[PDB]
Amino acid sequence: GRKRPVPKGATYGKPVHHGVNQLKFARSLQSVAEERAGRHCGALRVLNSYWVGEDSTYKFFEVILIDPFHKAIRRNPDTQWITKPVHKHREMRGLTSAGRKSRGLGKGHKFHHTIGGSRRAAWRRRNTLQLHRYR
Amino acid sequence: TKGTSSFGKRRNKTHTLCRRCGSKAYHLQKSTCGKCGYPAKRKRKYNWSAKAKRRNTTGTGRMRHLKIVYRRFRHGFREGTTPKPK
Amino acid sequence: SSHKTFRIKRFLAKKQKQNRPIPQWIWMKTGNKIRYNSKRRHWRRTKLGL
Amino acid sequence: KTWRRWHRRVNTTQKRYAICSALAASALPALVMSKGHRIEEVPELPLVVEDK
Amino acid sequence: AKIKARDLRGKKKEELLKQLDDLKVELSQLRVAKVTGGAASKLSKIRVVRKSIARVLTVINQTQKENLRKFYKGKKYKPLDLRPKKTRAMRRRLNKHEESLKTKKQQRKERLYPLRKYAVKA
Amino acid sequence: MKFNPFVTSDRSKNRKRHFNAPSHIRRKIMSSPLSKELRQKYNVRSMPIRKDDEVQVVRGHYKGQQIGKVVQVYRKKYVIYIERVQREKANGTTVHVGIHPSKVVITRLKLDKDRKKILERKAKSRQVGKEKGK
Amino acid sequence: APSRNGMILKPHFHKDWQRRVATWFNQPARKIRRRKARQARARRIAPRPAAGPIRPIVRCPTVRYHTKVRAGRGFSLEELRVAGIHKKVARTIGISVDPRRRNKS
RNA sequence: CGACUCUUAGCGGUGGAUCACUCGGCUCGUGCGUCGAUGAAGAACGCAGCUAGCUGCGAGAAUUAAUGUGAAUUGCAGGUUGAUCAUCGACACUUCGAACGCACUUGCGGCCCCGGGUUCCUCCCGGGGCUACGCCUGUCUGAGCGUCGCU
RNA sequence: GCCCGGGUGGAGCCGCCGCAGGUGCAGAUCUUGGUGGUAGUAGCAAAUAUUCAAACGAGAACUUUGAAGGCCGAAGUGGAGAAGGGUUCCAUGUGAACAGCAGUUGAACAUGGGUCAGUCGGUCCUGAGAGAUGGGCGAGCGCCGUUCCGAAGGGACGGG
RNA sequence: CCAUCUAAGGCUAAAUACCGGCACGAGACCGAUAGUCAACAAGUACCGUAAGGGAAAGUUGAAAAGAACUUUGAAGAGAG
RNA sequence: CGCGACCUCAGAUCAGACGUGGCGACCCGCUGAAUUUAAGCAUAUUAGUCAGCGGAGGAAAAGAAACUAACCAGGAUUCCCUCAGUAACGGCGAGUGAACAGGGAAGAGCCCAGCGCCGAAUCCCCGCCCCGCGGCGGGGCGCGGGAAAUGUGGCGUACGG
Ligand SMILES: [Mg+2]
Ligand SMILES: [Mg+2]
Ligand SMILES: [Mg+2]
Ligand SMILES: [Mg+2]
Ligand SMILES: [Mg+2]
Ligand SMILES: [Mg+2]
Ligand SMILES: [Mg+2]
Ligand SMILES: [Mg+2]
Ligand SMILES: [Mg+2]
Ligand SMILES: [Mg+2]
Ligand SMILES: [Mg+2]
Ligand SMILES: [Mg+2]
Ligand SMILES: [Mg+2]
Ligand SMILES: [Mg+2]
Ligand SMILES: [Mg+2]
Ligand SMILES: [Mg+2]
Ligand SMILES: [Mg+2]
Ligand SMILES: [Mg+2]
Ligand SMILES: [Mg+2]
Ligand SMILES: [Mg+2]
Ligand SMILES: [Mg+2]
Ligand SMILES: [Mg+2]
Ligand SMILES: [Mg+2]
Ligand SMILES: [Mg+2]
Ligand SMILES: [Mg+2]
Ligand SMILES: [Mg+2]
Ligand SMILES: [Mg+2]
Ligand SMILES: [Mg+2]
Ligand SMILES: [Mg+2]
Ligand SMILES: [Mg+2]
Ligand SMILES: [Mg+2]
Ligand SMILES: [Mg+2]
Ligand SMILES: [Mg+2]
Ligand SMILES: [Mg+2]
Ligand SMILES: [Mg+2]
Ligand SMILES: [Mg+2]
Ligand SMILES: [Mg+2]
Ligand SMILES: [Mg+2]
Ligand SMILES: [Mg+2]
Ligand SMILES: [Mg+2]
Ligand SMILES: [Mg+2]
Ligand SMILES: [Mg+2]
Ligand SMILES: [Mg+2]
Ligand SMILES: [Mg+2]
Ligand SMILES: [Zn+2]
Repeated sequence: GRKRPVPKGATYGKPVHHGVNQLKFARSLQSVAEERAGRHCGALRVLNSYWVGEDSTYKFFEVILIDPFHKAIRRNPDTQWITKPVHKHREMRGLTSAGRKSRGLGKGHKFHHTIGGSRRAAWRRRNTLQLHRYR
Repeated sequence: TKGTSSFGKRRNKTHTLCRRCGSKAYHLQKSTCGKCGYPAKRKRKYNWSAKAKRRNTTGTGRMRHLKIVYRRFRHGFREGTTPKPK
Repeated sequence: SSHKTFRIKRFLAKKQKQNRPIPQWIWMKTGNKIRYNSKRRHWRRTKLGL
Repeated sequence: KTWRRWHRRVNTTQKRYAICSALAASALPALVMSKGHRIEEVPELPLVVEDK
Repeated sequence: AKIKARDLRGKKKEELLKQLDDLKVELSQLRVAKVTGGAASKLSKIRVVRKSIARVLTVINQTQKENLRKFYKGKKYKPLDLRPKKTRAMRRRLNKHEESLKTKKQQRKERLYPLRKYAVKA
Repeated sequence: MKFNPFVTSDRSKNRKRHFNAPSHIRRKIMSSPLSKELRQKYNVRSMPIRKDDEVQVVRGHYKGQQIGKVVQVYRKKYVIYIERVQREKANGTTVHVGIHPSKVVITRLKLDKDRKKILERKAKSRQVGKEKGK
Repeated sequence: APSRNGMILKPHFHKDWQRRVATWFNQPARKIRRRKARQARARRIAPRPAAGPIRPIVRCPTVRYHTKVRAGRGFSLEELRVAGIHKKVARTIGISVDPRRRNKS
């Protein structure tokens, strides 16, 4: 899991925020691995990843990256979408398959928190005043 | 003793001129700038001081290349051609 | 200090060059509002930072 | 603050009533003169000219 | 008396460099005269000699780079100076060919079912 | 009334543009009307003033029937100097007094090739405008 | 504190509501822009209907409105097939088509 | 009576209120919506005949070329085949800075090619071009009691 | 609250019917700016001390020269440096402001000048320590670590 | 028993957002102690080792026509 | 032992490319308080907000149902009105709080893996010739090199093929 990075305990404040070593990260280890690979290889684009093995203290993932400036993909019509600037650092913006799972994206009554783009968008839309011109 | 008498002992400086931001904030012993964090690749910028952010933002200096591209943009970055001679 | 670095000496040189008063033909241009140099620095009063 | 209530809405029937009242009052010489307009030479204040 | 860029274009590099050297020595003489005390006529000429030097250097550089890019136009790899210089983002877009080409499945689809021009009666 | 949305009627904006116009806009701004004879001859009403046109002064302390040759045009101060309008200062030296071109009428022009090109262009445009107005 | 008599109120202004305020001063400009875009597209598609493709008849899916009739998303494949229209040609000749809709009746 | 003090008025000081001006703000709206290893933003240092600041500019340094315009710039001097302004597509663009040979004193190098010493025989001096990290495709040179095949 | 008269002033202003508000001050140890009495008052008293003559000059207790009498008394009120200062150094000129009296004087102001290295230092070495790569950790900017989980030598006599 | 979809792979314009930037238009707004801190050589002078803090300051006149010349004073400064 | 394949892994100032940093009003992913309210206060509230970190574009994100419904049924995403201060949560206190349907703005749908069939029918790069080349492309010739059967291309994707 993820323990809170606080000096000894000292998460100063009300007792509801006193937790240290039973908290859980909001993103999955697969997403963490993809983001690490993307950060190390900044000239490539992350496509997807998969699980290949694990043990008590480690999890092993193989991640596919694509070199966006190779002619072999820049001349292929159906895979040149990834060469667009819009698709930079999908793993860092949570756009890969593993990253998307943590955003709570879905359709139906289970996913009302993210009507719109995401949680940010839903919260914004619900928490503004529409002061009309006439009222 | 803790005041006027003590003020006479200060004769060696803590900071010097930074090689990147130019301010007198380069701590010698730590070898680090206290204004821009020079040894770090990314510049030091916190948005809990909008005044500090606006003191050294993009619009403050010469803008000696951005100013040119701002007017090159108004012709679609025309390049490799000249107006018709007389 | 007699011992000094090249960049320190250059900065001192620029600051010393900046300390002259304005030329007498400035104040009687047309679109002029300057009466004197207001940025003059004296070594006793202001200590150049550094 | 910019979100002051700058605009107001009026009922459509009230707007039409105001328009009708203004039109009716424009046809009375006393009211038009009291508005300050110089119409002492006008042949007929419901002044109508052809479509030419 | 006045050196202009129009008539320096046809000349080749050797006499251009010679004229540049003459202008440089004239400028040096002007500077030393200014220091030792000279007429205002000699003081004013400093700017004109500096600008003439600038004109000569500009013509030299212009002709040199024109010839260089004319010689390099017929080659696959060009120096970065001669490569087109637009914004870094536009320099790494898909070019016209790889932006326009389409997969033959889509070619088949748009050949079989093209858009039609039509209207409906009221 | 102005209807073009891309031209401003703001007082401060207009004054700022007027007082920081560059020199080649100053040339346009400091234009003065032609005399009646020149207007009838060239079918042109106004002309930007040049260095050595001569002038009748219409308004001010120096208005009169004296033809005066312009000596130089001070565009920075929005002024022209005429060789006859002038006053003596305390020490006795004589200095020119500034006159705005708008209060000035040309007696005859300095016919340079560019001047006659401008005159013919203005006349042609005015004549085609009148013909369209027919 | 409560006054003599009145209603208990729960105003939802305990957050920083003043930072997220949507003024509507651009409403007329938005209407003008939408209009201009509408006429621009109408001119772009020269003889074609301005509204767009025809749509189908549907019943509102609720006890409150099942007596009313809407305009649907698009014609379904059963209707196209029994009307003799190809699913690919309908879209290019002006018929809105969706494959999700069934036909119970 | 005279001095001093007090009150009111005239005048004169002191001070900078009021009023009238406004190349400045604030707010709303519209179109566009563009940085960077081909070296950004930022900083430093320099550049004017007389120039400190502001502004502009980069050893071509208050600007070169080209186009438009058409007789100025101006505080004083000096000097239409195009002065000055504007536009800006050619060219140029010092040192730091992601900053890139190593370090930050501007210290110390390495390799290749030119010009001086030589008359390459090596040093020495000057000039020019390279010498950062990560990563992709390919090339070359390799390593392995890793899996094998022939001897 | 307002209306007239007189004076100053030099370019805009008001009445009535409506509309709108950042709309009326004696105070808040209110904010900013200005000015009083105090008051020509407190004060210009730490470290012994000055005097005569002349010159310059509008102007001399304070400047310069000469003479006399004194002090610092070699752990100095002397002669040189480090840090720090950054032109304060030197010459000429001025006496508006500053040097809490004054000044013919100044570390003031204004014009000009002035710092020359193979051998004097920096530059090199390493000290206490600081800090990359490999590696590890880390959501992450990054952090730990300095030989530790590294294929860590681009050198050389000689021989072909 | 019914109803409805086919997860754990991927792309996709428009309607939408915009206190930064470029270029504009406007206002029942403020009118130099106001309005941005900044109408002016303002993020300037200046303070702090540093993080950072941060001002004051608009108006001759239509045109400099900005007071020649005489006189007292060393001059500031006066009288004509 | 030697020679030769393949695998795995190194070294390069090897040929050619790509990333870094900045701005950050709007956007996406994390982390994330305490003032304050409750007339005290610890759950709550402030608030998934400030601060902190990362990553973009001219918009971003979302998106063509593992949907809504229970009706005589609708049919991607996004945005506005309404649903509604409602269902609900809450020391059930203070307070918090959506969605479906309905009307509109806009409106656009598609592609792989797999399953199979086609003599790998596929792709990248070097040399020469021809075209224009300031968004390095088209055609031909190379007993030129490589990738790829540990699977490239054509048909084809739930609406069936
Ligand atoms: Mg969280
Ligand atoms: Mg799950
Ligand atoms: Mg940052
Ligand atoms: Mg001091
Ligand atoms: Mg017009
Ligand atoms: Mg009460
Ligand atoms: Mg009540
Ligand atoms: Mg009195
Ligand atoms: Mg200068
Ligand atoms: Mg030119
Ligand atoms: Mg020209
Ligand atoms: Mg050192
Ligand atoms: Mg006036
Ligand atoms: Mg008001
Ligand atoms: Mg008061
Ligand atoms: Mg006394
Ligand atoms: Mg001593
Ligand atoms: Mg001494
Ligand atoms: Mg001295
Ligand atoms: Mg004194
Ligand atoms: Mg010697
Ligand atoms: Mg470390
Ligand atoms: Mg599926
Ligand atoms: Mg899907
Ligand atoms: Mg997507
Ligand atoms: Mg309007
Ligand atoms: Mg005032
Ligand atoms: Mg005043
Ligand atoms: Mg309380
Ligand atoms: Mg309490
Ligand atoms: Mg709590
Ligand atoms: Mg919460
Ligand atoms: Mg934040
Ligand atoms: Mg970035
Ligand atoms: Mg961009
Ligand atoms: Mg998108
Ligand atoms: Mg589907
Ligand atoms: Mg829906
Ligand atoms: Mg209700
Ligand atoms: Mg209770
Ligand atoms: Mg909540
Ligand atoms: Mg709905
Ligand atoms: Mg519609
Ligand atoms: Mg296949
Ligand atoms: Zn710094």
